[PDB]
Amino acid sequence: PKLLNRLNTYVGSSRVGKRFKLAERNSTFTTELRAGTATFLTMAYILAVNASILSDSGGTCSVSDCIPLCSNPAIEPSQCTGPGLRLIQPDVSCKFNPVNPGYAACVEEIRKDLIVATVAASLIGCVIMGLMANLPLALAPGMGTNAYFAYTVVGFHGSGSISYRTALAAVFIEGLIFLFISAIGFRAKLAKLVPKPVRISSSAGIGLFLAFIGLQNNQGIGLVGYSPSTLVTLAACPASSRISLAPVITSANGTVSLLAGGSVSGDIMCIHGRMESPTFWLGIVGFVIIAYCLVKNVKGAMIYGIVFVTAVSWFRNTEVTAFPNTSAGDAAHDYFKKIVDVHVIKHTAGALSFSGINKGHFWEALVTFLYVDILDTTGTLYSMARFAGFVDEKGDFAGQYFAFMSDASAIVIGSLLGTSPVTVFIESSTGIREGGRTGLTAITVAVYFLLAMFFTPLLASIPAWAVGPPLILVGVMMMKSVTEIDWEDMREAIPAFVTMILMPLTYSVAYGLIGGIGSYVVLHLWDWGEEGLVKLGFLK
Amino acid sequence: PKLLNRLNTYVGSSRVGKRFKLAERNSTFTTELRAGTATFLTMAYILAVNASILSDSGGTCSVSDCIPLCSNPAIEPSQCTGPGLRLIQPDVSCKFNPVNPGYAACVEEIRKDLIVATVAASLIGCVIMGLMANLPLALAPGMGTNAYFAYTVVGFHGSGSISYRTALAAVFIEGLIFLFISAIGFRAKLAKLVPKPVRISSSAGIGLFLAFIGLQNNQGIGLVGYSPSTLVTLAACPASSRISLAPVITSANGTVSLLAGGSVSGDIMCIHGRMESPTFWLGIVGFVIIAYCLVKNVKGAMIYGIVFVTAVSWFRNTEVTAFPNTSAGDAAHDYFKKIVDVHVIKHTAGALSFSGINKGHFWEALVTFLYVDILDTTGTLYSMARFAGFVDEKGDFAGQYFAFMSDASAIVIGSLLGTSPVTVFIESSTGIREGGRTGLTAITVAVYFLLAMFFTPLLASIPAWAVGPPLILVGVMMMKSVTEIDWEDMREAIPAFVTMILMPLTYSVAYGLIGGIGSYVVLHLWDWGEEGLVKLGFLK
Ligand SMILES: *[C@@H]1O[C@H](CO)[C@@H](O[C@@H]2O[C@H](CO)[C@@H](O)[C@H](O)[C@H]2NC(C)=O)[C@H](O)[C@H]1NC(C)=O
Ligand SMILES: *[C@@H]1O[C@H](CO)[C@@H](O[C@@H]2O[C@H](CO)[C@@H](O)[C@H](O)[C@H]2NC(C)=O)[C@H](O)[C@H]1NC(C)=O
Ligand SMILES: c1coc(CNc2ncnc3nc[nH]c23)c1
Ligand SMILES: c1coc(CNc2ncnc3nc[nH]c23)c1
Repeated sequence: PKLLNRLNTYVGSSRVGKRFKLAERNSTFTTELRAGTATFLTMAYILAVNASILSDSGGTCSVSDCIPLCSNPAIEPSQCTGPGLRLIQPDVSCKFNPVNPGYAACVEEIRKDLIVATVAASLIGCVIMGLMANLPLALAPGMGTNAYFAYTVVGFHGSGSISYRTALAAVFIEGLIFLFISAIGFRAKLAKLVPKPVRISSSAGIGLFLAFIGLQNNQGIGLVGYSPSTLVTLAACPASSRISLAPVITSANGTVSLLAGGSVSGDIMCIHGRMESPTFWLGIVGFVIIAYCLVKNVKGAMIYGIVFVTAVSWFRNTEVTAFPNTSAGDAAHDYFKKIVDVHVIKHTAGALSFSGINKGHFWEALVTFLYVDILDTTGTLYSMARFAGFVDEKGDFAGQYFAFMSDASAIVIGSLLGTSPVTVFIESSTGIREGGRTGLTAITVAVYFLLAMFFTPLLASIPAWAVGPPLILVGVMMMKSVTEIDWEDMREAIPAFVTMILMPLTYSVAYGLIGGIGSYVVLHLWDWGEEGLVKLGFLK
Repeated sequence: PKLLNRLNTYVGSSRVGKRFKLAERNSTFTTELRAGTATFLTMAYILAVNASILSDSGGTCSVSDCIPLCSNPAIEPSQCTGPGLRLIQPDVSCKFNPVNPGYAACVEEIRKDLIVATVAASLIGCVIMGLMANLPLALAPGMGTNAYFAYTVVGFHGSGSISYRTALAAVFIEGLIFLFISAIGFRAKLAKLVPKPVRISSSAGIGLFLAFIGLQNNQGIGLVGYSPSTLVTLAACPASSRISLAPVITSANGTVSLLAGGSVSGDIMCIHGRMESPTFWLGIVGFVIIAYCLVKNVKGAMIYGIVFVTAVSWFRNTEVTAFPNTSAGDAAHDYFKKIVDVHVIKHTAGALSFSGINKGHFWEALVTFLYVDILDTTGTLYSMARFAGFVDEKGDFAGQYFAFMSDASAIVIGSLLGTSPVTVFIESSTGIREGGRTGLTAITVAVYFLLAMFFTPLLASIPAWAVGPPLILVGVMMMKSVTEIDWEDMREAIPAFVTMILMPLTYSVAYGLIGGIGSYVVLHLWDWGEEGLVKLGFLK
């Protein structure tokens, strides 16, 4: 026959091959390898996106690592001794514009830690799913929860109500709760507890939220900046033509003065040169590349676009460079020079903190994580089971129990490594479409994630305009659920619309879910009350 | 028989009755009156919403009417004579926070003018449609174009690139162009020139834009405020707990100083007390009222909710009052005391200005108006023709030619009166569902609009939290078009997603359309090039 056929027949009839039920599922070794490769190509964008988004959270370090800064910018702090010269002690404002150099350095170290954490969590989840559940599903930090954890639960550079360690503890406890409810078969009841329009429209709302993030400045390609009158207008002006905003006090004559302690923003307001940012146009080029790759059914569309934009940004002395001519840029380029590096997690590994359990925001974030994971994992797992033809008449696909337990265990392990919840990727369908049927597909994806390590220097040098279009197009892909909402029935359209729109506007998944569920409950109060009276016999 | 039957038979067989073809359409006089009443009840919210939105544009008056203000707030300017005391001459900043009292007074006068202008334009459009076209369609300033004209073309208090008079000239010329192309049957070609996904998703994008406006502060109920890190978060804190933002200059040590000439914003940032604004909760109550009225198929849902919120706000010494204890509030309450007033347009009538024709923003706004009107009017007119069963096998419903000419003439007249383009309302379907078939329905709506005059004092005292939920629910109603987009085909999903999302985020209908069309063209360049090569014979 051939070497490939000999390998396939040897593996299929071996003890390892029969452990994965290769022969019973009509695929032995090379179909599984090809399916795993296709799935990894489809999901590889996460290696960059998850790390960047979680690094934007600020990590585990606080003002404690902000180096004191001299009164005058031109003198390095060690030389901050002289007449009328003093060292300014850092405060909370050191974490934001202008970011303290020490905090930025710690954020870069956290980005390396989170790259390794994403790779390790995805690897472990894939291995657990392949061995325990024996399904061709790949696990990794979900895109829906990455942004919620980074920009809402924790906030940009720790500006949220919950600290990064407390958010990790919330994710850990959420994974434990999910594992518990799945183990006792009580998950389906929680799934039903969520209103149908809200459940369906949460995906579209999260897609809009991710797209909005991809159109911010510190997150994506720009194109959406601050506006005094409208709060959002056309950004994409060059970084030099952007200024920060500070709170002020108005009066009845026209005087305006700064407010002490005000939280100054990033360079989000454009003063001139709109639609002239070279980084924005490079991001648009990457968007076009990914869009054509998706249209042409090319596996790895997002990774190809990210690679193009990042490689164009790897040049040192351009306006779209990822390594500006500064100390931080010099350090980033020095780390990037080493193509391969075995980075060890030093900050985000085992950074759980249960101080904020009593806080209400902790439980808001915990419940949002729990329900996003429940709904997403249920829908994705059953859709992949349908794709692979494992769903029987009753709706059970054999390894569903262990699939959900594996997902929950992966969430807990990811929390222990310092990353947002890890879920089963819909990109796994690609591997299913290529013939993957057993757990060897997940093991292949895990091996590719192993290979993803030793490349943190390349993965840590991906700019915002590279993250960018991947986020916008992920938001595009998640909008297809709007067709499942009955927009003629207002009792279902209003909750769905609220769920979709509050998520980007309030910029929070939890607020979108709360508003949608509240509107659904309010709009059905009349129907529920009438039905209760009827069931009691008052009405006919 | 009965008095009603005698009236119906008398009118149906009279010359006036046969002029409207009553007998040939199976409805004589009371069916038309009932249909007109139902249509007016459905569309009455415009009387408030259009006037408020266009008043937010700032009107025809500039810094020229800003009264000079004394150095100290406690001394009225006439007494601004003394040691170290001077009168500050107004500048452009007088138009924004803190708004100069003179400019605010002129804006209130403009609001009265625009209430009368909306009523008059709707009346004239309805009369023209009823007489010339003989259809049961009601015309009024369209909701899609109100916000674009007020907040994008002209900007809040004239902060946009085009002045209010120049925008009126743009609307006038756009109406003339629409009339010209309709007269020569060339409108359908322009309609086809717009890509299908962009055409379908523009409605949903405008709905999202209107909903976002309804969640702003100076426009709706709040619930969306400024955030330094995310640019949007949860508002609805009390007005006392909101502060303005000003541009500043950052450095490498941490000093931040004000930027001279910076455009200070309104009180958009919440410092504390989130979700505690009584006005926001009153707006939420109005939202619930309108939502139940829509669910229960109650005609006039939005007008009922607006009336409830406005009446609750008409009390003088509450936290949700429309007449705060100030000079402006006192004047507003004094005008409101007179229930009936015959206001005469003094500023916005005949305020056309053709200075900005050469500007590119003038033509951007003109083309956006033209295409929004073309697509909206085509879709709405043909949908109403289908509702009334006037569409034959070929797709012609007799009076379509004169219907489009009437719409264009109404647009021109509305521009002459100082209001955004006037279109045929989808609410006309209500009158069609009640039996209205002839032009007498439009005349009845016009008579109800006559009655709408003599009530400017009541219509001019409608707060933002009353406009509010009407805008959010209008945005809800316009989302049903998303089901007409194929979200599995990326060549159609990406342009549709861009069109939907750029409109609220860039906060502009023109930018949304431009981005959607550009993405559609880019994504189809490969297909078009391949097809061109094939048609030339290079490929097979
Ligand atoms: C941080 O450095 C800036 C200089 O870049 C200091 O600016 C001071 O404030 C204004 C701006 O020039 C002037 O009135 C002062 O003369 C500036 N002084 C100096 C030495 O530049 C700013 O004061 C510094 N911040 C602190 C806390 O010392
Ligand atoms: C505008 O009015 C205020 C009163 O509300 C004047 O008071 C100033 O207030 C600021 C901030 O509280 C102080 O820093 C100034 O020293 C105050 N000056 C005076 C003279 O009271 C303010 O001066 C007025 N501005 C102008 C330009 O006249
Ligand atoms: C809603 C939509 O997506 C999520 C969590 N993230 C996620 N789930 C499933 N498959 C994914 N593939 C990438 N990101 C994914 C919640
Ligand atoms: C897209 C959706 O609505 C418009 C213009 N406004 C408008 N058109 C048709 N019927 C309406 N009814 C209220 N506002 C309407 C454009």
